[PDB]
Amino acid sequence: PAKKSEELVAEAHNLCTLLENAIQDTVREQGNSMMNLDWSWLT
Amino acid sequence: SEELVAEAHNLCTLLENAIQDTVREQGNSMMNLDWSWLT
Amino acid sequence: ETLQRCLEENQELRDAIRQSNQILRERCEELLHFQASQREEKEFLMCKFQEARKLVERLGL
Amino acid sequence: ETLQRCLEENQELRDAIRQSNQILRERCEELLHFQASQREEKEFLMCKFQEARKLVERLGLE
Repeated sequence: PAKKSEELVAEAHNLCTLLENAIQDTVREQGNSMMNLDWSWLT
Repeated sequence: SEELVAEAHNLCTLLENAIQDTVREQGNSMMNLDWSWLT
Repeated sequence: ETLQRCLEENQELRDAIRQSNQILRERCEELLHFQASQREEKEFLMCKFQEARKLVERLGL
Repeated sequence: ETLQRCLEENQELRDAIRQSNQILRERCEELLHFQASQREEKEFLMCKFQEARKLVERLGLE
């Protein structure tokens, strides 16, 4: 059954928010860098 | 509009490319290195 | 005629939206899986690099 | 009569596409930056694997 205009508009809003948050979390999580650990045991 | 419709297909193409190259470099995982000198 | 014109632009905007929605649902799913791989690689490397630290500590003695 | 419903829907649909376009723009910019961050840490950890392997090799000798 072909989706109504309303229904299409709402899925797109849903999928947009899901994409933003999926992207911002990806960007944020990796930004807890293993570069910030203590590496000084290495000398 | 259809400036809009053309702008969306292009936004989408960029998105698919960007994720493809984000999800690519992952393919060479340091899990595949020799860690046996630990053991 | 203003009706045929509108209906035709209604279908094209409805085709632009279904297609873009398909891509966003594929891209989000891909991105959710990458996030899980990233988290596992990191747990892996934090483990190795903690074992390496303890093996260094352990040798100095 | 259905022209009014058609013109209303066309408007709501164009606004849906406009908004997502905007979000797609901002989000790709972030991804491209991410790609650089991901390769900097890549090369930093590889460096540390190497140094770590060297050190361990040397202490083992003693």
